[PDB]
Amino acid sequence: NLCPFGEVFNATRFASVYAWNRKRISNCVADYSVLYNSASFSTFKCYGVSPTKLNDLCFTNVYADSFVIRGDEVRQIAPGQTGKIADYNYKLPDDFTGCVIAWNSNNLDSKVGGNYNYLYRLFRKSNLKPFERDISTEIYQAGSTPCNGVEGFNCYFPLQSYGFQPTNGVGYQPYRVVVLSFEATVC
Amino acid sequence: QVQLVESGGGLIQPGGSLRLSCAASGFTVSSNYMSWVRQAPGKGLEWVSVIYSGGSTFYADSVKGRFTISRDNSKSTLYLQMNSLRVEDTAVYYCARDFGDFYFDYWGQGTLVTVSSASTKGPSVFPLAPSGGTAALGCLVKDYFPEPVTVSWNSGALTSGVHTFPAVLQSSGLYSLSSVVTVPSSSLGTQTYICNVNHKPSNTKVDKKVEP
Amino acid sequence: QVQLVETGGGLVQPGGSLRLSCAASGFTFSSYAMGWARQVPGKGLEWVSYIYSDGSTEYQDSVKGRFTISRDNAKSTVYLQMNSLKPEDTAVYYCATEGSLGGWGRDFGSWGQGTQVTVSS
Amino acid sequence: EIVLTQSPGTLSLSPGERATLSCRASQSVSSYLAWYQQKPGQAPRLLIYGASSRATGIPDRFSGSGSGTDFTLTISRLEPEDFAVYYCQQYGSSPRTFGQGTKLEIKRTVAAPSVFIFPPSDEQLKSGTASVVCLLNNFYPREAKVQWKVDNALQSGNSQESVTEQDSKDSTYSLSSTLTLSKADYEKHKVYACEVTHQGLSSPVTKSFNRGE
Ligand SMILES: *[C@@H]1O[C@H](CO)[C@@H](O)[C@H](O)[C@H]1NC(C)=O
Repeated sequence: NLCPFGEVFNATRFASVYAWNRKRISNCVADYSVLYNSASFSTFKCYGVSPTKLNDLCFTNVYADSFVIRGDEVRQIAPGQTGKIADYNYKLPDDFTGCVIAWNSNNLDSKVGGNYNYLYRLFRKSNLKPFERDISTEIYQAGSTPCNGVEGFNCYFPLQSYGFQPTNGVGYQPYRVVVLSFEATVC
Repeated sequence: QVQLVESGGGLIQPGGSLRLSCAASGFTVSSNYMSWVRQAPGKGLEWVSVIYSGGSTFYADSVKGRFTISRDNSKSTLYLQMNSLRVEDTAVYYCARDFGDFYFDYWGQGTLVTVSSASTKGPSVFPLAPSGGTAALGCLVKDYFPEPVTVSWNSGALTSGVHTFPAVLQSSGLYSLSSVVTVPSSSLGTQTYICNVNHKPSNTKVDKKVEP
Repeated sequence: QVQLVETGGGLVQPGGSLRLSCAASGFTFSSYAMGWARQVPGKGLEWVSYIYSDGSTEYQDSVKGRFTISRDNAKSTVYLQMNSLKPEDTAVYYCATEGSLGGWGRDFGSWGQGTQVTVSS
Repeated sequence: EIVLTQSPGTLSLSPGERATLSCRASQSVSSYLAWYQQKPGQAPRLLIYGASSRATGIPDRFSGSGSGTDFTLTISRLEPEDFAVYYCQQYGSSPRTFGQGTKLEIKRTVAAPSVFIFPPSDEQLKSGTASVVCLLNNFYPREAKVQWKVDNALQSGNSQESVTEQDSKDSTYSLSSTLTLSKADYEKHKVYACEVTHQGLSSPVTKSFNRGE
């Protein structure tokens, strides 16, 4: 049985980083060399294994996490990194074994007035643990007085929205990301 | 309200260290982004360092490897540890509350950090003696360190038409300054003109009479 | 911090060649890999060539044989020799570097401003 | 490295008029642009964020416009406290960088400088050094050219200027140019002269003295 990668990569809607998506991959066979040759995949870098030897291996269980960041934040989706995305949205462990894949999606995910559907968490009192998903919408208490569900002075919405216009630089453009985590399910 | 009070600035030698701190009131230091932004004398603004709410720290490349930003929530304090300092680093350093590593909505008052190889020296005062309808006279306050000095005319009596120029930093590493005042010509033999120079860091006090 | 400047773009008539160069700054260029990509207006950004620190290269199949990626560590520079150009190849070409050092494979971490190449008629 | 180029460098206006300051970016920063006011001797104050959004407690007459690489700050009816230095700052790309500033300056009629020249004092000559001082008093606009001539040799690379801030009452400037040189070099030459070029002067004005008179 061939593996449902088309369901992941070619999906119609993509999640925002703070609420990233996570699909299981099990009991399947997959050809990774076809993927590795895609012109779309600006980033296709593995940790532990090498993309070349992916077809000759197999893994106990595989996860495909997927989300949308902006081009110059793709470098945070890697072990040992820091930044808003790596700290507060999606965190890889230092011992990560898997692959990070990213392609530019300027035509699907940008919009001339701005595409405000994609969000990321700006504020959090402490960093995310590896593979943690925080989806809290609670007003962020930046001062000693509580916020009582109303944003204001020292009381911020924890989620900000990307602008995503197609005319900005490549670092500002939306990139779709898929993270394959490898632990016999998928060979 | 929000208040931010810096301290720790002063004078310091190239190669030396210096710790700035910023007392913060009105918000949770540990819950916010906070930055240090410096301004050199007569120049624009430069971002130096940031610390995130989660504790990640980032540095401008000119200071990275030498500056370290940190904080202490119990004390409501931000700190900037400055090692291996250079003349370049001479600036007013502002502590600033940072809205999400984007812009600075609340600034402190600044603490001045001057990096010099010079040492304390009191100024020498020399007369700038008058020589159209009005005559100009003054005093030249030369070769002093550190800043500042204060100049009066007739112990505060004469203030009208007085210009005390900002100090200039010369190759020496010492500062120089002028105070001038314009008077009617007819008043030159009539009236006495004494300038009063005060340089507290050397306890220098000088009352110089200026005559044609 | 990291700064990458592309030049060399311009007008070519079909069949002609074009040498693109990208100057690097702000990192030990010796240790990082390098890449060249291109964006067609309205189409997704696509990678064309990659070069590792080991000199190992990758060429994407749509530019196979015709392009040649190379590097001079002495001058922190990467080059892209475009022979046998077609109107399919007109785009804004970008130069890129790894984001971080670990790992195996292509990594377009930091981007240049880009230079335009246009195949004429 | 996004570079912000603010123009003009100096902006000269009267109370009541409207002011248009521009900031241009070396690459598009979308709408990630902010504006600051800095009054003399004070800290910067956030005026506007997100190109157009007014900060809390900022009055009505400050407005932000533009996007991408072109931005404008507009001040509709200047009160006298609005005469300060203004900065733009981008946060679309790292590292964050500021503009170099636009100074908002009270405008007045052109006024020509009064020129005075001061020889070194005998007291200072015994010190082993000599300072010649040239004073340009109460003039406007600020731009002034002082040029030292020692025995008609146009002298260069050993003078320091310093200028006052604009006068609160008559909005003029004053400026001092100091020519410093050894007692020996001072004694080498005879005629010491100061030539001033200013917009209020039909022709450059020269004030001179002969060493030892
Ligand atoms: C995704 O869609 C494109 C275009 O329809 C197709 O050529 C490609 O093979 C698909 N890839 C996967 C992994 O489904």
